[PDB]
Amino acid sequence: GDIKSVLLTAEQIQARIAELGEQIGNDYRELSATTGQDLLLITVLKGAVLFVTDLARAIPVPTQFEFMAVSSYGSSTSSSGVVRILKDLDRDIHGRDVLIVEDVVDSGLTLSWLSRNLTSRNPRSLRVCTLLRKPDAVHANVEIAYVGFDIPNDFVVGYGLDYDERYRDLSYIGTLDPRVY
Amino acid sequence: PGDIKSVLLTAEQIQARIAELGEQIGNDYRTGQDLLLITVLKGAVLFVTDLARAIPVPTQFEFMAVSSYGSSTSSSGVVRILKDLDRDIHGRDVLIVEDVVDSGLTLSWLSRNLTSRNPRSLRVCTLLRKPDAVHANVEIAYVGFDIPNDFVVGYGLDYDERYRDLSYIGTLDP
Amino acid sequence: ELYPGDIKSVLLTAEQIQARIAELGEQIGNDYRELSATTGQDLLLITVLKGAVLFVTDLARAIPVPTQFEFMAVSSYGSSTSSSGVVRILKDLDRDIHGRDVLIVEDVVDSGLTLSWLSRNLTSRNPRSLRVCTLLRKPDAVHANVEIAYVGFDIPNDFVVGYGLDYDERYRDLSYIGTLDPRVYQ
Amino acid sequence: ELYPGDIKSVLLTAEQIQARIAELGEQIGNDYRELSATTGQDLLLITVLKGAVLFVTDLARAIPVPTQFEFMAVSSYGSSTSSSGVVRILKDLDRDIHGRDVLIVEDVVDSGLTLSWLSRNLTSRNPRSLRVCTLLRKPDAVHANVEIAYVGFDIPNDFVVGYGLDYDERYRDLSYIGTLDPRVY
Ligand SMILES: Nc1nc2c(ncn2[C@@H]2CNC[C@@H]2OCP(=O)(O)O)c(=O)[nH]1
Ligand SMILES: Nc1nc2c(ncn2[C@@H]2CNC[C@@H]2OCP(=O)(O)O)c(=O)[nH]1
Ligand SMILES: Nc1nc2c(ncn2[C@@H]2CNC[C@@H]2OCP(=O)(O)O)c(=O)[nH]1
Ligand SMILES: Nc1nc2c(ncn2[C@@H]2CNC[C@@H]2OCP(=O)(O)O)c(=O)[nH]1
Ligand SMILES: [Mg+2]
Ligand SMILES: [Mg+2]
Ligand SMILES: [Mg+2]
Ligand SMILES: [Mg+2]
Ligand SMILES: [Mg+2]
Ligand SMILES: [Mg+2]
Ligand SMILES: [Mg+2]
Ligand SMILES: [Mg+2]
Repeated sequence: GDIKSVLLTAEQIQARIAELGEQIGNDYRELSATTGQDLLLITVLKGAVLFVTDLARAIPVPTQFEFMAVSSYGSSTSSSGVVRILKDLDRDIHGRDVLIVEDVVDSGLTLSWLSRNLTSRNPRSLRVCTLLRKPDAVHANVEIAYVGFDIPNDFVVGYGLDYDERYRDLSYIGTLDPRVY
Repeated sequence: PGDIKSVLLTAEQIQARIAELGEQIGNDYRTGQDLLLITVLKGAVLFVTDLARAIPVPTQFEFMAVSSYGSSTSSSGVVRILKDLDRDIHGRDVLIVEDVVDSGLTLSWLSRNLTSRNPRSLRVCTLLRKPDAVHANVEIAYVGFDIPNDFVVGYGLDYDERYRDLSYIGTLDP
Repeated sequence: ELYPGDIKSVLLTAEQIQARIAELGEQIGNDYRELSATTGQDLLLITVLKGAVLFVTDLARAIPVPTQFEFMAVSSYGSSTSSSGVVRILKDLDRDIHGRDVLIVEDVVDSGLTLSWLSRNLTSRNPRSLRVCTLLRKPDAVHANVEIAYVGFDIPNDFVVGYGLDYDERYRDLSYIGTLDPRVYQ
Repeated sequence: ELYPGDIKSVLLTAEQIQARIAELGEQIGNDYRELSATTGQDLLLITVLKGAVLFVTDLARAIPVPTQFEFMAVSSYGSSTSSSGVVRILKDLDRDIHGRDVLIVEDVVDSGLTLSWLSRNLTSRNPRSLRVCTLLRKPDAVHANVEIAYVGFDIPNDFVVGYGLDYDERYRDLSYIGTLDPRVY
């Protein structure tokens, strides 16, 4: 069982993803025309891989994929969000129109740090699209242009999100019964 | 946009088989811990996301990034690992999820590589199978669709990192 | 001896290199002879693989204060690396450099483009201090805008190999630095 | 001097280490002499970061035949690393070793599990040859099943630091190899 409640059903998620796709799509409409390049989705492994595969199919504009793998350092990652790069971008993003695809944004320390990092590669444009936004996503030195859902503070799992590498494969997002934590 | 010459399999055709072998895979794996899907970036991310939701038993994700050496990865297997597995797979029930198997040289090497980590079991599930999965020799337990010898794109598959985001698989016009 | 015919002329002898490194060791040592007390942490040598491995191993032994190693591996992106300096990271630092006194150890600074990007990358991790120590500096480093506190040798614009420096992964194991005969170029 | 009151005793001095490497180099050089002729490629030194970095820089300078460098970076998975030797690859070889004459350069061989795992891994890339040279060998390496062609010193089982070898990332920069005062652990 260990699912205490269903926060967001599969139907609700896929409905808003098609919604975000249209919005993102017309904002970057005319890209493949003016620049000749596609909208580039950058995703940090691995909580947002389910989201990015669905989102890209919802975007009515040519879309490329790019993945990063990162790892925490320890006692200061929780303070500055500086994170270890295990897998960098395969391609350069110079003069590219880049959209960071996130699963959740809470502290936003890491996202803030990633933004500054990707900025140093000098892209043509850069903003963030998150599926879920927690109450305290108001701090984080980073503006989010696209938000899927504004969710409560309690820990959620499903649809890419995990607890000890579990529950990622669920089509819905929900909360765990505290007996598992 | 006038570059796709042929559509091989529509989005509906794809989702059906995935739900099919997904139920098939789920029953075969119905150790005490979850089934582990391993994918090599980037071509099979759309397949592994859809597949995992189709497999009716608990399923975990793990990704590898690899790179070519050139005159030998052409010659045979052995690729450069850019990103290794996050966790050790000893005693795990592992399913290699690939997009397409052609020469199968890279697949042959990874299988031999992943075997050395002592998994409890190791099988392969590919969405597409080209002319010649006969030439190589890793037992592919699951095949979505066996396709002819022409270059395909779509549904995660690319040509110079394009056309990955398309919901269907098709053929390119030169 | 090792590579008959490919080395046109010797630029820096093994003894020349070692003497300068012993000098660099004392100078750096005096500049950081304070860290054990005040900060409590060791001088951290960050080196990008792999032209400067021979240099950093000799240098670390020539520095009379406690010294730690960190290695990075990077890769070129293409014409973008040669324009902005941005490189693909293949191997990052094992540990965060927050509040650490950091000394970048380089083999050669020419255009200095990748060094510039790297230093900006490392600074964003808020080290306590950050400086650069190169073995060789070439004339085009004048237009690089990276400040180098420690320079082993200023040399001409000719292409050199030896002491960690390569051409197609060769000549790194030479105890001395020299120039290549054009028979090797083409 | 460098670490005032941390080193209990000196096991191997700098001069002793350099003297031993010099013979190792010439020995390896004699065995790989007909390389620049027969195959026409250089002896390839492969080192896992980062305990053996000082050793390979000196060794490559002590070997009288052309040698190239290759570096790997690995991480521990956990208890499986300590049982099977299998490690996470953080940094792989830059070039393929197909048809290469490869010498794995190690700092210390104790259990030899990761070394054994590495050997089998590199063997699968079809090298022309593959051997192991380590600076130090401990008594428990006899239980290891990997063959070691070249050994600098056989030492006791005591934990040593210096010359690349560490304790919590310190003492790598020592030119000598010594034993730690338990007032450090
Ligand atoms: N699966 C799951 N993970 C969560 C949740 N909230 C925080 N996290 C994670 C905590 N560390 C990273 C990640 O949040 C991203 P960040 O804004 O940088 O703090 C959650 O509800 N579900
Ligand atoms: N997008 C797309 N790529 C293809 C196709 N056939 C081969 N490929 C690729 C060529 N290099 C690797 C990959 O498959 C060969 P393998 O090593 O056996 O896995 C194809 O129909 N479409
Ligand atoms: N072996 C050897 N390599 C060299 C030489 N000059 C430049 N290089 C290298 C060219 N790519 C990196 C390195 O230049 C450093 P930088 O231009 O500042 O980024 C040289 O004389 N010998
Ligand atoms: N600094 C230092 N490290 C040591 C020592 N003995 C073992 N080690 C290490 C323990 N983990 C890796 C290495 O052992 C090599 P192996 O057991 O063959 O795989 C030692 O005397 N000093
Ligand atoms: Mg995320
Ligand atoms: Mg997680
Ligand atoms: Mg594939
Ligand atoms: Mg492809
Ligand atoms: Mg350099
Ligand atoms: Mg070089
Ligand atoms: Mg070792
Ligand atoms: Mg250590």
